[PDB]
Amino acid sequence: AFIILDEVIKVTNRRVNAIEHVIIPRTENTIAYINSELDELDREEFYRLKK
Amino acid sequence: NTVSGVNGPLVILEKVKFPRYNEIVNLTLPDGTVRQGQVLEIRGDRAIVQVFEGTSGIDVKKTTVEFTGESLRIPVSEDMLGRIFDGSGRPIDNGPKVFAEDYLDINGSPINPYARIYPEEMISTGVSAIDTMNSIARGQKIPIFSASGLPHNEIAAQICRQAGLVRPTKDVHDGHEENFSIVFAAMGVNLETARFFKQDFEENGSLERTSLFLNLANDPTIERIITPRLALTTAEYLAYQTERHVLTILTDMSSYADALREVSAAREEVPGRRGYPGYMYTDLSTIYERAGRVEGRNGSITQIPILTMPNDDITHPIPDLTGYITEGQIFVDRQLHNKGIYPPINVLPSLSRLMKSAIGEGMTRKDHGDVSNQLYAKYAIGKDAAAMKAVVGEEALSIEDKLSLEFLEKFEKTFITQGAYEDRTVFESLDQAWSLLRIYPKEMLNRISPKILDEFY
Amino acid sequence: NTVSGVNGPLVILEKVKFPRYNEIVNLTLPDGTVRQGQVLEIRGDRAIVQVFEGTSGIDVKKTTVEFTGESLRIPVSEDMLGRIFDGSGRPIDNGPKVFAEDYLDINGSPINPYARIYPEEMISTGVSAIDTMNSIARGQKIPIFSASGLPHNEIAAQICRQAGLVRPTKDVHDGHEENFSIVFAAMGVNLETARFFKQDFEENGSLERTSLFLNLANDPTIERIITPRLALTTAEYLAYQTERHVLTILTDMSSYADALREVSAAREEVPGRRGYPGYMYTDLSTIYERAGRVEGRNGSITQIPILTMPNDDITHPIPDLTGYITEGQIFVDRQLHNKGIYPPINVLPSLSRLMKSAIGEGMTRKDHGDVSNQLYAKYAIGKDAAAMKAVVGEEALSIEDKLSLEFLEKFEKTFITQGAYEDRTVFESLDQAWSLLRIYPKEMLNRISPKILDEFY
Amino acid sequence: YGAIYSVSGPVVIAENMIGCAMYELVKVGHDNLVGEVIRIDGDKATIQVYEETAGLTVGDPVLRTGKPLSVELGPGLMETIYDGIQRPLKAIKEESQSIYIPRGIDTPALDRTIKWQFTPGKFQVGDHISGGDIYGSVFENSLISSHKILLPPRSRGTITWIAPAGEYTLDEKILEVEFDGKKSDFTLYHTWPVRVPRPVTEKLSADYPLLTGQRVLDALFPCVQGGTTCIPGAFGCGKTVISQSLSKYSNSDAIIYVGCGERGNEMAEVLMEFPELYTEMSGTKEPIMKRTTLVANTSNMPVAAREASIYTGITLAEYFRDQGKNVSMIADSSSRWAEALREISGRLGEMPADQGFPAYLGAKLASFYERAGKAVALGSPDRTGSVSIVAAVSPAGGDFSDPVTTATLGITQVFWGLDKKLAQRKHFPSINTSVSYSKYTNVLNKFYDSNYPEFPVLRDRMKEILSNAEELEQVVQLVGKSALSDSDKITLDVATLIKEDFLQQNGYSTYDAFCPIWKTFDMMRAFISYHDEAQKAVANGANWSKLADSTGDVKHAVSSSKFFEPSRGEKEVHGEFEKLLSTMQERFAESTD
Repeated sequence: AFIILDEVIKVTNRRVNAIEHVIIPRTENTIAYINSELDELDREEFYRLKK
Repeated sequence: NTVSGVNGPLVILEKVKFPRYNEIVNLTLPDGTVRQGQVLEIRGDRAIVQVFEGTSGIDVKKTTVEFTGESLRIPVSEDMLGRIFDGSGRPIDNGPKVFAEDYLDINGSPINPYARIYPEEMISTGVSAIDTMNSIARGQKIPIFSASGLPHNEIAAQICRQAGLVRPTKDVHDGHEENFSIVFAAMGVNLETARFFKQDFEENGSLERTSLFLNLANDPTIERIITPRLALTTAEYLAYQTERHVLTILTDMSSYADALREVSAAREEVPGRRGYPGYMYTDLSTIYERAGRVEGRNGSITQIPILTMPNDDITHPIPDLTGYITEGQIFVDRQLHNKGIYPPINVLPSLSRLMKSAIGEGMTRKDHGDVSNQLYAKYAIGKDAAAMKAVVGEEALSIEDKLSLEFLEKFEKTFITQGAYEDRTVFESLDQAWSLLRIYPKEMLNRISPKILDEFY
Repeated sequence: NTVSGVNGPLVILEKVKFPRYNEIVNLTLPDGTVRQGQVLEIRGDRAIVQVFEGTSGIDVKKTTVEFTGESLRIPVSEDMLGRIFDGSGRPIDNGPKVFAEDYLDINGSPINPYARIYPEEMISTGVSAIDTMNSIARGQKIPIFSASGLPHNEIAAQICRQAGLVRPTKDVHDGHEENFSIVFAAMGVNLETARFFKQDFEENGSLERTSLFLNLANDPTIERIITPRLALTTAEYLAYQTERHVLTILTDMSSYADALREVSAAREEVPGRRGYPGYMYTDLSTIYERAGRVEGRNGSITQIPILTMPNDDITHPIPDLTGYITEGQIFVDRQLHNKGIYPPINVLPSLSRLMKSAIGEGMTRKDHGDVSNQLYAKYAIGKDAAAMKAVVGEEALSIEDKLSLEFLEKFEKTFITQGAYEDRTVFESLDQAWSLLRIYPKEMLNRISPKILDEFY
Repeated sequence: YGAIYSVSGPVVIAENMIGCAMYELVKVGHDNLVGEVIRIDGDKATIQVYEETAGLTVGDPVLRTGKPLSVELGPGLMETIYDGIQRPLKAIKEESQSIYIPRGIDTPALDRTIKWQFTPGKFQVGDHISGGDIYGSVFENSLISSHKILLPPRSRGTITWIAPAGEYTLDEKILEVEFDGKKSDFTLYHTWPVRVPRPVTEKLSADYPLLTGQRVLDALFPCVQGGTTCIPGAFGCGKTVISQSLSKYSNSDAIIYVGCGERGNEMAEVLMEFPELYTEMSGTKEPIMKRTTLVANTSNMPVAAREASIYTGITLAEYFRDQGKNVSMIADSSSRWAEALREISGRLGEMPADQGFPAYLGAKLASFYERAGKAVALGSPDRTGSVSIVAAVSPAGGDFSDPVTTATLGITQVFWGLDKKLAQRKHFPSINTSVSYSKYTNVLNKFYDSNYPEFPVLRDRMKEILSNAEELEQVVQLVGKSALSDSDKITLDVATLIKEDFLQQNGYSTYDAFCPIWKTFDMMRAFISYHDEAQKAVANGANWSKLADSTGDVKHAVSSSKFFEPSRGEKEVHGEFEKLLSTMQERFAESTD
């Protein structure tokens, strides 16, 4: 059982670190760039119409 | 002068410049139909009015205008409790007038009759979850933020009706010895939904304690913004002059955001992001100005606004700005609602910025602040622990977390689940709290003094 | 005639339309003050003027105007060196004024005789992390792009003090044969910080050879936007007339953007990309046309512009246009700064377009550019290998990643760590590179040719 | 002067302005509401009227006040709660029976009940006086005088009338100065426009700290006075709490408290707590309140008062810098403040810029932080003052990457975070070593080292220990304890003792809130001495648990140094620390063997 545990801990550790480094900050970078574009559309629309 | 034109909601009148601002005008139609409005703008031989009822059906040479000579005010009295009004302050009684003793202007008051004094006395909503974890205090505003995955009006009704059943429980405790009153404002409510609120007050006996001002979904956007201003002035009279604590319930703030966004703060002018004005803040702030502790020092107006989050969003302007002015919030969620939890209130994303410090001691025990630390902590740990149970099982699950797994369940099913017309006093609420913590030993309630814990466990 | 109306710091004059563009106007106000302005617009019996002094305190029909008859042109001398100025060219030490020996336009380049022989002879700044990785030439523009909260100004101080202690050893190798002078422009820079830049110039020996222009953000916007152009006219005059390399440190580029943004809101312009001007290009481009070799090809203006990232993104318009117009960029990375590396020059995106067009021989190796390509490519690979180490763990990693892991660690504490009063030679940096790069077999080192490689790994 | 042309919402348009400055303060119509002329196109002015125009008619006159929007700063500022247009709110409470003002009614900016004692300076009949030169002084509290009356900037001349000593009223004149004819009359107060900052001979680079005496504040990322500082918030999750702490422990010559646009429960709280509190210099007469002058605007109160709030505070503060007083400036909050501007922008019908927040925003934020700092006052005496601005910010639009916050971190030299978990634990300020930095540290550690402390060596080592401690815990999770040994175990333990002694405070004692420069120096000296000697001892043969049990009495006595008196070895010097060094040497013998 100890040997199977030995194997499984290595896999499971890889995964916690993998979600942490690659996924979460990719998700931050994307969400911000499209939020700022999206907001820009609503405000510029008003500005062109008002002018 | 006659009507020049109407372009959308906004009406152009060519009429002369001699009317003052806030001045009521009467639209005299040839159809036997008189409609009233308030000047949005008064200009040089033209005025722009938005009409309280309708916007179309007027002519440009068969509709003529007259100026009343009297600005937008509410006849304020204390005979207004037990009486049904609309969104101009006209009755929908089908009987006697409003009655006055003063005429008060509705704009956030002409004189501002409020002082700033820190809250010090508990206000109770008759539900354990709100009162223990995120307490309400005299002159403090904590909104209920709910979503369109909820029956948000129906929850809103439970808060409101259970209020003022609290007042005899507080009376034995000696926290309130002066009367309770309810001022209810419906903005953008349905005919059927409106009916439910009213019937719930009759049943409880809380009809006598409330005045209802009604704005219907089919009445103009300008009618809708007039509606809460009527309710707060009426509250301000009760509060200042006869020393009552008055709890004012404004549902739905979301409709209120909609009326402003649409016109009357976006008439032709440029609004901020997502079509919701940047001075939508300034408007919210008017409502908050007429709320608070008032001269007398047994008089205050305590406010529970209800805001319904469009899709549960945390990047939309509506909950965020409103949320800065108010001192915390109660967050409701969809998750509890599905499970069959009623009312489905979670206290983890929720915050009350000042818990013990806001409220008093004398009608609430001293243990309230301490107990809230333990209930909050366990509840947090408890969400995490359930997710862990699902994976690990119970053959390798942690002991601390095993008790917290069971704790998550009880916190929902008895402290958050209550009846429709079940009312519970604050003392009672505190006792239940300890019962849920009673399962843990002392060594897993280590964030509390042994003197308090030894008494309360 | 009189001031017709005034909008922000642009003033609407009613005045006869005969004056030429950029001509100074003087408004005589009843306060005793005279304030100077430039016609931003001429129209049919009316003008729109930017006032230099002020933004307010301007009367309608009591204020009067007078014409100079003279276009806005900077009185430039070389007697302005060794003395400290404000952003509009007047001593703050209050001694004899700038004075002139020429008047030069800031509204268009005067001569515009820039480079027909590519800038190609090296400039050394005493830094390995700059000079190797990004090759600097006499007329080339490479900017330092940093993030909010960083000491952008401290790295700029390093550059100033070490440049000109290199130059006599560099004079021998060939890279100077002419006077060196600094033209320093602050927009939006702190009092404390400015006092640090003066100290830097004392250390170097070029406090006597520099002009300092100080505009604060508490001095009008209109002064602030003149400050870089004033800097450029000063810098190309020294460079032209007595054939001098002038290095321009222009801090901060977004502060300048900021002012453009306010006289866009105030103009009848619509702002384009992200609330900044739709003419944001024309602004930036005016600065960048002036840079390169000027007539006689022993005078030049070399630029290091300083940009702080207002939102900390390299998608934000400011860095994106700026980077396109300039030749490369130097990146500063926050993670380095915190660790206590100095200079925190992260070379993962730091590249300079002229790398084999900024070097020759007799002062640089031709291998110099080639060596840069190994260093940059390995750094990246190494940086990737460290990313995999963090996730997968060493045991999982293959042999190629391990070598590269090792390269990365050695690169940080030895190459990009050097002192702050410590000079380096280009030869010396390459010899340091060869040892560090020596951690791979010949199969893996293949971004340089087998001839040069066989000698040195 | 003018005739109202039009009223469109809260903006009022008035024609027939034939001279009116574009900052000019105005009273519109017969309601007489506050307004200021934003722009002018022709004879039609755009005026934003900052109170409601319900009852205002077109065809009513608008009378110019005859001067821009300015504030008078005189004696009597102290112990008073004000608006940003400056009206005494306590006065309103008296008359109307409310702390909020009635619209269309205003009251004199400074109290006129008050009479203050003026004693002559040193310029006498016919003496030439010049800018910022001290013409007299007035008591500003009973206990102490602090408001020295200088000659106004932009004046100079010979003093033709110098009133004799005695008590006079704010209304009544005392001095006339002659240059070009009688230039004008002078009073005990002077007016200075709110957006114009007061002047100095020159500004200096601050090297001088705050007098807060907050131990972690002083040692880890040193407090500066003459600095700019950004602190995260989210409202009542600690941020208002620290502003109230900062007020208490501080004992600056003046403190100016600015509520930019807060919840109004918080403003009430600031007013009540302060006169019950005690000054840490041991002064009397409503202690903290006596040194504090309060501009307290809730967000409900007019938008003019919100925008004017920071302005009024900086000009007041700057004047106190000219008086030779070191001022602590507390602002709460700039996120609210950016919002006051955005509101005004949409009403008027101008375009705001990035994130719906205006074009003018960035230049306005920037001017404000750069205005504050250490300077030598204008005039021949050259007294030293400082203005330190600590501004609170929260998320605005709910994103803390939006333009407001991000613009301000770039300008700042000082950052001290706030975290909800750390705030629950009673660590205030809620800082570690990466949610905080100070670039003022360099000059500051140099300043302190001169005074006597061994400060630069010890501070660097403080940072290192916290950084390491964090790092060794991660290793214990992923790698395991196989990479852990007792040398590392001592490292974790020193950091714990440093957190408890420095980071945790809440004012349990009076000696837990003022701790001198010399006392702070002494705490870090015990803990670093324990660290190096524990490590030596385990290398000549000892265990962590064995070290822990053995150090014991000393370990307990040094943790408890905050509860202990700081007057034990004199008045600032603590005796226990001096006796620690010797104990530690005898102790090291017990631990090794």
